[PDB]
Amino acid sequence: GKGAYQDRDKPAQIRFSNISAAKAVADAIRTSLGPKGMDKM
Amino acid sequence: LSLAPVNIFKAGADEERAETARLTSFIGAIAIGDLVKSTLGPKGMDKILLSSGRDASLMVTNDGATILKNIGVDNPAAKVLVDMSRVQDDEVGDGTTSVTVLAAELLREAESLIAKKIHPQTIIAGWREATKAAREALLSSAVDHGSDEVKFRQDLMNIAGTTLSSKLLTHHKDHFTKLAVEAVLRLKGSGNLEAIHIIKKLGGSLADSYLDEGFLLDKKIGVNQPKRIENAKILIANTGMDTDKIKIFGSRVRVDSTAKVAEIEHAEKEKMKEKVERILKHGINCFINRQLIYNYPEQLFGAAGVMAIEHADFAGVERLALVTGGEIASTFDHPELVKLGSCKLIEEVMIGEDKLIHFSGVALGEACTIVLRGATQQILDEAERSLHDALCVLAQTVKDSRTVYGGGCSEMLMAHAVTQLANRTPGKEAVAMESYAKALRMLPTIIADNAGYDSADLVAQLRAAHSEGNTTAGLDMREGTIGDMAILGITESFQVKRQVLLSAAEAAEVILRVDNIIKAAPRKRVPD
Ligand SMILES: Nc1ncnc2c1ncn2[C@@H]1O[C@H](COP(=O)(O)OP(=O)(O)O)[C@@H](O)[C@H]1O
Ligand SMILES: Nc1ncnc2c1ncn2[C@@H]1O[C@H](COP(=O)(O)OP(=O)(O)O)[C@@H](O)[C@H]1O
Ligand SMILES: [Mg+2]
Repeated sequence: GKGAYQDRDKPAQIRFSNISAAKAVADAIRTSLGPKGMDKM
Repeated sequence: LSLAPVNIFKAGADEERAETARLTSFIGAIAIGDLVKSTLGPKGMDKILLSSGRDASLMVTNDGATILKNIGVDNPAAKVLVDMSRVQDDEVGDGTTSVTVLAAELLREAESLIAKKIHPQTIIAGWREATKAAREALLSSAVDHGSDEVKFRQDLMNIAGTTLSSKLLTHHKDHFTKLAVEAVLRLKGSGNLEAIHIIKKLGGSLADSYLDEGFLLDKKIGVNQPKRIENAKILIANTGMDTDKIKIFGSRVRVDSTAKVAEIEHAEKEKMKEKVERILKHGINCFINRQLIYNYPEQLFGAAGVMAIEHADFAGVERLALVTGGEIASTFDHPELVKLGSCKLIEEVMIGEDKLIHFSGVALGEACTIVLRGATQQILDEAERSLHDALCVLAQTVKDSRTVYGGGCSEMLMAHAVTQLANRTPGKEAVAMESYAKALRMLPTIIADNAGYDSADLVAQLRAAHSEGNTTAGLDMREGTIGDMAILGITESFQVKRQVLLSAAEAAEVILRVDNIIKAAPRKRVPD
């Protein structure tokens, strides 16, 4: 069986653009965490 | 060489003739039904709407009525399908996605018929005999209930668990079905859906929502007034305690000494004392007002041990007269012609970080409140929006109690009635009737297409099972096979399916008759 062709790439490129936006915010505040995290001004 | 040598119109006004107007009206309508198709069925996806000028208000929704009301379209023929979608939401509250897809599939099949050199008036006259033969075969297939309580309750549970399916609430379907069916039975047959107050607030999971037994109010009590009183006697009033009764005339004070002003000032302060003493003759301990209460009468209630609740709008006073059972009172001259409310315990509760007044133990209980808890602000908005679709469709089943098997069984049922009619009528209308039966069979196709199943094989199995006798066969979306609808419990409302055919056949008739689009000169916007 080889059916179920996916002819639309919009949902794939949008789901991947949500991952990179959320992963980028988590990388921003990674430094300020724990007893030895610094401060942002 | 141009559009007539003479100039009739002004500068900026446009006209479209027959061959190009049908091109605009047919690509405008298909575009609307293509954006919305992705949100159809138990496994439909979800969209995001960002505003560019409204302070960037991010809202996330699924229903096909709030999406169309927000998308700004300039196509003349696409504005008809946005208007008809709003009327569906304001009539029955469910079926907006299905009414736009169906009316957009009828137009797609009407463009290949014009290319066969068929007059538009032939298609329209052929479709009228198709809608009539379709609504007769749906009425005959309805199951009328309501003579048994144990059967009617099971019909309302199946309807509620079918509407909540495409919505975000489908994760906790077993919990939100009981909150949606018990809140409708509290109305005791009154179609007043405003009596259900949905209070939403941040914090907590979606599984922490509940339906409160009594009532909840987001107001505050006066200073140093009792927080709790057991066995209360509530009096609901709407009277002006602001400053004093202004006594509207054109009056003024014209005394000639400053001691006479002090005597009149003491006359106002004894006017409000008399009004308060006339309230206490009822023998109450809970006064509720819909306007403000100032600092003088606030201490008079607190010295006799009376709870005063001030600033409760019409939404919170009309509801409290149906819960406890009192009446909205004024003029305070006859304590024997008034009826007081009743409760059993009134306390202050802590939901998150706010305080609300709780009403535990009630007489009637004809109105209620639902507490929604969620992680984000978009989940709270979507839970409220989805829950409103479950309450609206359960208020129609009680007035008109007859249900139609859903999940694809109803669409194939009406499509078979048109096919048997199209094999009888001679002429060109046999071609136009088949297009109507072709557009009804794509609604089950889209449902199976979103789930990734073999749609071209399931429709063939359904069409072959509906022409031999099996009138309850339909799609089974939990496995991917064909299953019965009277066993699994996929049920819809008769009024919802009836309003879809009639609305989607009129909008395809108005649009199809258009052969000339005339645009006036747009109003310009001042830049500076
Ligand atoms: N003295 C400590 N030694 C090791 N770990 C710590 C100490 N104090 C706090 N933590 C840990 O650091 C984690 C994160 O804390 P922090 O980043 O300061 O604030 P937040 O809990 O809001 O992220 C906590 O889960 C805690 O277990
Ligand atoms: N559990 C289910 N199994 C099969 N079909 C379903 C189920 N739940 C809903 N449907 C079908 O999905 C269709 C669309 O419903 P939905 O997208 O939730 O709202 P709307 O009717 O406004 O499009 C309905 O016609 C219904 O028959
Ligand atoms: Mg629905």
